[PDB]
This record gives sequence, C-alpha cells and structure tokens, in this order.
Amino acid sequence: SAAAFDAAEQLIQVWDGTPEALVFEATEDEVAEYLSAVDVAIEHLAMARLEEELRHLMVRHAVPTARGGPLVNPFEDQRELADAYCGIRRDLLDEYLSALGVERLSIDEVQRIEWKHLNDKMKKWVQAVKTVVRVLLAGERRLCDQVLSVSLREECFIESTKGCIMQILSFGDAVAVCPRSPEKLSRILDMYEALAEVIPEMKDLCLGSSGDGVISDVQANLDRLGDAIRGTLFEFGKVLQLESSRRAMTAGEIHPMTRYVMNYLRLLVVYSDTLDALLDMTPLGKRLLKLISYLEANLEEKSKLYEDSALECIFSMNNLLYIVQKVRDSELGKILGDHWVKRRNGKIRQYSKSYLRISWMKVLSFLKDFKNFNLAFEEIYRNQTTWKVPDPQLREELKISISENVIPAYRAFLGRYGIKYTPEDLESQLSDLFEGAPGPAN
Amino acid sequence: SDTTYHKCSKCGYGSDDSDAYFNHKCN
Ligand SMILES: [Zn+2]
Repeated sequence: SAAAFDAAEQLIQVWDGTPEALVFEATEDEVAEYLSAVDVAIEHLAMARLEEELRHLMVRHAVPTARGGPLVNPFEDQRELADAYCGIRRDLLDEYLSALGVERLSIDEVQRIEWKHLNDKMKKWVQAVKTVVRVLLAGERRLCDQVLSVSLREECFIESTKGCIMQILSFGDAVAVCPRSPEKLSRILDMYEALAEVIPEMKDLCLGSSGDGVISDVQANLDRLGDAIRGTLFEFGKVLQLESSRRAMTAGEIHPMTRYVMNYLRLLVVYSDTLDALLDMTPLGKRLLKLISYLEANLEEKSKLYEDSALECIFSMNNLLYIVQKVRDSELGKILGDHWVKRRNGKIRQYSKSYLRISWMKVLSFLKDFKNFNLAFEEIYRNQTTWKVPDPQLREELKISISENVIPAYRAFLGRYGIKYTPEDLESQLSDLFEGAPGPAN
Repeated sequence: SDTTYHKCSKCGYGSDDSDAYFNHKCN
C-alpha cells in the first residue's frame, strides 16, 4: 500500500533527523532500515533516497564483518557507490603505506639526503612493495568480489588500487632520477626485482584491459630503474678505470681497492638473473671479467711503485691470491671458470719464484761455485720482517723455500771455510719474516 | 708520489677509503 511506504518514509526521516548515530550498531534496528530502503526502490518502478545515510555508514563500516557491506550496495544501485567505496579504499590504503614507512620525497629532498638514510628509506620501500603485491592487491580483489554484485567490479578494483600504485611509483621515480652512486646498486636491484612482481600479480587479478594503463606506468618505471642499474654499474667501471694512485702499499699488504672491488663483484652475483636480463659466458660473466681485468691492470702498475723488485712480487702475490680466494670461495669461480682461476695460480706460482730468485741470489753468491754476507742478510731481515704475507699457508711455504736453499748452503760454506751467525741463528731469523713487524734479532 | 691509496685521473679527488673514492663525483 501507500501506507507501507509512509511507515518506510517515516523511520528514514527519523534516522535522517539524527546523523550522529550509525544504523549498524543495533540488531533489530538495522534489520528494519533495509526493508524501508527496499520499498523506495520498489515504489519508483519526496526523493526518499537515504543514500547520504547508506554512503556514510559504508564509510564508517570500512574505516573501523564485511556482511553489512555487501547489503548496503544491492540497495544503493537499484555510481555514487563506486566513487565513495573507491575513495575510502584509496584513503585506508594511503594510511597502511604511511605506517609501512613510504615517504613521498621531492627531487631536491632525494638529492640532499645522506646515503645511510636513503639506504633505509629504499629498504622500507622494497618491504612496502613486497606487502602491496603479496597481501594488499589480492585482499582488495577479495573485497570487491565479495562486496560488489556487478561486472563495475573491474572499475572498483583498479580505482581502489591506482592511488596505492602511484604512491609506490613516486619513490620508484625518486631513485630513478637520483645521481648514479655505486653505493645504491644492490638497493636499486632490490627495488627493480620487487616492482617486477606487480605486473604478474596485476595480470592475475585484472580480468579487463583497463589494468593495461597501470601496467604501462609500472613498465616505464621498471625500465627507468633498468636504466639506473646500467648507469650505476657503468659509473663503478668508470671510477675504477680512472683510479691512478702512485702511493705504494707499505709492507706490500692487500690494497683496500682489491677488498672493495672484489666485495662488490661477489655481491653482484646474487643478482645474476636480473643483471643478465638488463645487460646487453653470461652478459654479467663478460662484465665481471672486464671489471676484474681493470683491477689487475691497476694493481700491476701499483706493484712497480717499489725500488725493491722483491716487494713488487710479495705485493702481486698477496693481492692476486686474495682475488683468486674470493673468486673460488663464491659463485664467481663458477661464472668466469676454472681456466681463469688456474692461470691466476700460475701467475702467483711465478711471482713467488721471482721473489726467491730476486731477493736470495746475491746472498747465495757470497758463497762461491773475508766474504761478509752479514750486511746482505741483516738488510733483508731488517725490513722483510716488517713486510706482510697475510695468508698463513703462502707465508709458511715462502719461509720453508728460503731456508731449504740458504740454510744447507751456509752449513757447507761455514763447516768447510771458517764467524757471526750460526745456521740455527739464520733458521730462527728466517721464521721472523713477513710478520708485519720488525723482528727481535739484531 | 700521491699521499692517498685512491686518486682520480679526471678530477683531483683522493682518499685512503675505497667507499669514499668509488662514490666520489668528478669535480
Ligand atoms: Zn674524479
């Protein structure tokens, strides 16, 4: 009847007259306010729209289970639903990401920030993107499918998502336009690899072809991070090639560059699949090989920064062994191969033989095929004790090689024709060598 | 006869720290 509409119209205006109270905190009440909203829709087929109510209750339902939700909309359509729903979604997702630790940095803010902080902001972002892909985008598809009873649902998922995508793409651009700094390589790759996931996840959750526009942006963003990775790695190779220091490493110790460069290349290999896809043995293989060539070529010229040819060798040994150890003790050895490693061992083998000849030939001349060789020996011991051979095994074998030549040769020379050092004195003084400290004897 | 373990060919920049050298901009 028209009286069944009057009663329906009544309680709506009663509820309209108090927007303070929400309809969805009263058991028998919320049951009644639906039946009224149904008769409005029935009558048309006063405005008595009460949508302003249902639109605000839905807002106050999604913000503080999802059963009141999927009933608010069946009565709402029979547009303003979509625009409202999508809004609150866009808002709540904005807050999730803020909590996660997603800033919207400017270009100036990015360029001025100290690496230690930018590092932690990128770290936060990768975590955020992982969450968005593996949790949120799926959750927002589940909600639209359950809540909305139209397929509109395609529009709602995308409009619920765009804001969330755009906000991560912002910081993607921030790092994309940042000055190229080797520091950042590993992080940019973490970001690239994280962001790559979005497309698969979005392709699985989007039925229609409106998800192509968002996928286009994400691609263009990925491709720029793709550019940022090629440029960063280039800057590393560029700065390595430019390095020309003529300060000799004291005690012939391992050069810090050798430590840094090899640490860097060892870390790249953790990103083989990405780096192989972006660069154009593996493309990374070719690059790793080139970069290590530059390091060797640089270190060879640093070995010529000595008056003593012996220290040139000790330096080349120590640094070339460290390189080979880091290659063999990682997936580097696998990539550039055995033949590469065998050759370096060859070079290290020859460098040691070069030392033993160069340093111990005049000392073995002071005994023939009065003769004071004490100055020769004292001078070697004097400063070769302050030298360093870091590797215990190599240090041991150089000493054993030295002694086995010099000691028996001295037992003969003295034992025949004889007056300062006994052969035991020399054995003990030989054991003090390469300890990076002046030996106790004098 | 440089006084730092790292020295740039292009700009003057030198340092005994590799990280500082490898992330230096050529001035
Ligand atoms: Zn420079």
